[PDB]
Amino acid sequence: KHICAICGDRSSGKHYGVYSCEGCKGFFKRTVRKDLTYTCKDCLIDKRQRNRCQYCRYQKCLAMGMKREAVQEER
Amino acid sequence: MFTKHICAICGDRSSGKHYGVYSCEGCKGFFKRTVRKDLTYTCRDNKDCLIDKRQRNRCQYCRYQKCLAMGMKREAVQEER
DNA sequence: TGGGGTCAGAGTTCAAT
DNA sequence: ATTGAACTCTGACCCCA
Ligand SMILES: [Cl-]
Ligand SMILES: [Cl-]
Ligand SMILES: [Cl-]
Ligand SMILES: [Cl-]
Ligand SMILES: [Cl-]
Ligand SMILES: [K+]
Ligand SMILES: [K+]
Ligand SMILES: [K+]
Ligand SMILES: [K+]
Ligand SMILES: [Zn+2]
Ligand SMILES: [Zn+2]
Ligand SMILES: [Zn+2]
Ligand SMILES: [Zn+2]
Repeated sequence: KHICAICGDRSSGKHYGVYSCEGCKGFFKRTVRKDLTYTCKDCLIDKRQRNRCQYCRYQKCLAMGMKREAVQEER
Repeated sequence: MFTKHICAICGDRSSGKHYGVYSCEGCKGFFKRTVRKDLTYTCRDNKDCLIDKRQRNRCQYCRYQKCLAMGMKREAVQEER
């Protein structure tokens, strides 16, 4: 699948268990690494609006099956 | 089979010896790559970074010194086919 | 075996915002 | 600080004698 399951943008392969784009991959990574927590509870997450709501973007990452445990230690 | 051994370097599972030492597939691949390209690394800390399964990639310098300390032989790495 | 190889999916960088 | 396009590294899983 070459469509990001989260935002619908063109996809880069599987990442953390989900067909996703580099943006959603990088966003999920940073969210898990820094243990970040956001505040919005169901905004639209597509390509153009993906950055508009960090809370909803991260919730959808999880809802599409992204695995926190797949984010490794910073090297 | 993997029942018999663990990696002398990081403690992950091992199916046997590589370059002279019971090691996992990761430390095997890591040691090979380091030698093949003659890579030099640097440690940001005190040259005693903990090397286990979770932390092994966090300092390549320390991972490499431990490969040597445990007995891995650079000369066992062959030329790239 | 214990040498070899591959490449998906982890990693990172850094210009642009 | 944050994003994401475009890179490098890793290691599970193969191939052989
Ligand atoms: Cl080194
Ligand atoms: Cl370091
Ligand atoms: Cl560990
Ligand atoms: Cl990173
Ligand atoms: Cl490297
Ligand atoms: K492969
Ligand atoms: K690749
Ligand atoms: K860059
Ligand atoms: K890997
Ligand atoms: Zn996406
Ligand atoms: Zn929202
Ligand atoms: Zn190891
Ligand atoms: Zn170190």
